[PDB]
Amino acid sequence: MKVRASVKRICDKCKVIRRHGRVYVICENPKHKQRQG
Amino acid sequence: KKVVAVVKLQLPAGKATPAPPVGPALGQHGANIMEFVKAFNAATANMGDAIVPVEITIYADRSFTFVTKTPPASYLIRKAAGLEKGAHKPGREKVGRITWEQVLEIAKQKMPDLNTTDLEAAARMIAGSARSMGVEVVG
Amino acid sequence: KTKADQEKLSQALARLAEEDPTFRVSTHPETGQTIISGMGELHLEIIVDRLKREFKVDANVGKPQVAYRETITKPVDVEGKFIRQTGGRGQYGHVKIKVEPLPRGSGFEFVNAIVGGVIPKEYIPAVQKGIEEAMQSGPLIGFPVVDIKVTLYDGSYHEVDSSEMAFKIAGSMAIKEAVQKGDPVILEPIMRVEVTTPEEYMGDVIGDLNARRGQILGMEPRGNAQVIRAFVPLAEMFGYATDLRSKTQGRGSFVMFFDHYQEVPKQVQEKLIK
Amino acid sequence: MLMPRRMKYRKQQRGRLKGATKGGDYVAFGDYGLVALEPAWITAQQIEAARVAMVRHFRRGGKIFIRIFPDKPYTKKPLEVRMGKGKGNVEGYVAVVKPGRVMFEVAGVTEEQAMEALRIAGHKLPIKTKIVRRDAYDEAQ
Amino acid sequence: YRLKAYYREGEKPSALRRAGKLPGVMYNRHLNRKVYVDLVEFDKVFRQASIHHVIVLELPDGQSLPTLVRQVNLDKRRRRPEHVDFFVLSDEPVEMYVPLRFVGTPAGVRAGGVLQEIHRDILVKVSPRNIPEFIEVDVSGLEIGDSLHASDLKLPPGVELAVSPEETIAAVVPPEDVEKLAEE
RNA sequence: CAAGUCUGGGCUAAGUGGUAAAGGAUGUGGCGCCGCGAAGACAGCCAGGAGGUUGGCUUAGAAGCAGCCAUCCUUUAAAGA
Repeated sequence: MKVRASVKRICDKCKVIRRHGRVYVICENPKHKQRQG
Repeated sequence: KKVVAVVKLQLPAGKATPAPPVGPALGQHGANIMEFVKAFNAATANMGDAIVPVEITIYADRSFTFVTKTPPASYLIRKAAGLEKGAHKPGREKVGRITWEQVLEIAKQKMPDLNTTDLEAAARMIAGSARSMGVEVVG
Repeated sequence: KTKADQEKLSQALARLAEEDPTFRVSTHPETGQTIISGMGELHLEIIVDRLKREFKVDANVGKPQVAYRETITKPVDVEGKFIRQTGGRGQYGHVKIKVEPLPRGSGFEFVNAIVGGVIPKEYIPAVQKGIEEAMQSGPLIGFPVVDIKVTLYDGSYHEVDSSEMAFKIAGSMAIKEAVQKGDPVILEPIMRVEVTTPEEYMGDVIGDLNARRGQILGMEPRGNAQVIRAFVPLAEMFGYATDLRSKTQGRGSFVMFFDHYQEVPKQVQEKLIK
Repeated sequence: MLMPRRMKYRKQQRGRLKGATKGGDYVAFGDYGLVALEPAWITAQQIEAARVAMVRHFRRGGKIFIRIFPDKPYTKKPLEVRMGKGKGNVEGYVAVVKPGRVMFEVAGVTEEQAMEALRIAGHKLPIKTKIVRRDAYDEAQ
Repeated sequence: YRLKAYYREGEKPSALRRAGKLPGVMYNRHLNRKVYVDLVEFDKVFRQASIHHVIVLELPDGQSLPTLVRQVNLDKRRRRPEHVDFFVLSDEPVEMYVPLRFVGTPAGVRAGGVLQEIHRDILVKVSPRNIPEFIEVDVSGLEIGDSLHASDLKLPPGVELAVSPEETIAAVVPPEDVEKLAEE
């Protein structure tokens, strides 16, 4: 679930980061590793 | 020369064969896999059925030990109402029932296991298991 | 490949069977294709070199087919008429039957439901060999339409026109259509298999088996290991060897037996329509 | 789909969407509703696509009330054809929806479910919407 | 209940909304004064109170009349009560809407369906003295099928319905079940 | 490029400004209602965190933790079927 236009919380362990003006969302499962775009 | 144990099996009544999980855990016990079907079913030759929990503990020389508890609370309540199965959907469907004394008779059967030392408290632990399996209390 | 190689192969095993009696060659007793009995991937594999080189034979390597079966769900009753009355040897045959699906593994049952005898005695045998017959190519793929009970409960005749043959067709018609009408169902083969595996590997072993169109049936230990039993579709059961020895690094073994036939998941109904 | 049964006119003029709603701007039936914020033309399909997933989400749920009813013939000339030659033929239908209009509302369900099915419905819809409850909808005769 | 209200001179009834307060007007067969009340406290009260229970309004003139919201107009595009109608109750019996209390689980309640509150507010009448409340309606013996209506209800020591009777008060209807298709 | 790098208060931190949509976001300021508060609260440490009981039904097996329901009791300082 990397690049995309709608990044959301795929499980509470997920966290909404925003480093460098880019909204990222990280969790324990590399699957959830998102990032907007 | 296998090692030690606080084995917490869960073996029923009667069916005493070395077959697992009485094998892999009790092969490092040296367990008299036949001194149970006799020491057990002698005291449970009374009941006949219902599982009997058991904690077989081994030691150094290759000896064992094992303390058994009572049959599931859910059991004695299944017969004191002509049941076998609960009621599938507790609450709505009453399939049978137990009076205020029949409750106070079973709680005798398991009073030295729970924690309370009464019956007004014991009985309740029975009476709670009544809606756990869909069987009201005759009151 | 082309029927040419089909021969080089015949010699291929006629000498390769003696030069290695750890295998067996079998021609599917119903449908040409020949199986290569091995004992491990490699086994059959290296033969595919010798058998393809030192024999120059060059053929195809897919997997077996499955002995499917036709039947229906709903029971039906249709007419069996035949009649061709134009001017002489009339050909007059007609009957009505009662078709009814039976437990997968019921077989073949007919019914002489004819009262007094509206359908003359001499012809019944013929109306069965007709019905019996038809049941060969299914209404769906062309397979042994079975597990059914048939009820001849009516039908007439003509004194002069009728024919032993005329009836065989009429009956072969009522059959050839009751199946079409009572909603067909593609039955298939289920196997019994028992994998001996150290409950070490077991964990996935069961998995794997579940993800194989199969449903578990038990596991009563054996040796130091543990057995698992269950049913499975031969289709999603092929080359299970190199899959059991995968989940088990070697410590695994299984058997397999046929048992019954049974309906396909519909999604697999229209799959087979080719 | 859904649509008129009869009709005096097979074809009808466009017109243009203004504010307001004229009516149907309140509950009156269910417990929870969905309402339009932006005006538009919703096709039968759009409606159905939602109504569906509406019920789909809540297997065994209550009753949904379609408070909207297309009746406006959707025109469109044939493709690769110039102007003139009369009007166009019907393609489908649509119900002219304006802001403040209660599109559907459900009745008899947990808040959890209702507040969610509608969240989805709104995705099927081409316009943004609000999800209302029932407070001051009392008396709207 | 209470509610702080004030007199309006009658100047820019829209200046008031912007202003922050909600333009009103109360009356009755005798007197009608144009008024206005703050939202917050009218939300927070009408939010509950509504049109079932009176609201005693207090004006800077000591009076503290008892009234019912006989009407609440809206802002349609965004619903925002834009003007109320306080009926100054009296002593004379007048009609109002009393709430219905469906007191008894029907059969649809284990079977299924959903109770349909086809008319949770009815129009009766009674002197403001007797300010009834939940008019209990009897249910139980009802299962997804027909229903009951008319005036089959406990009419209090002075309440005296002003509807028909006959109006289908409420009925239970069949739930939706995902897997269901009829087309074919 | 002719006339305020004018004055007071406020927002914006992308060069947004310097042109676009649904839909995403602990952006960032601002108004609000409504809770816990020193017989010790938020983050916080070490602690305990249990027994009836693997609840009942179902299943291959369901033991707090597929999924139906159901949610009583208990010994307590406290522990959810």
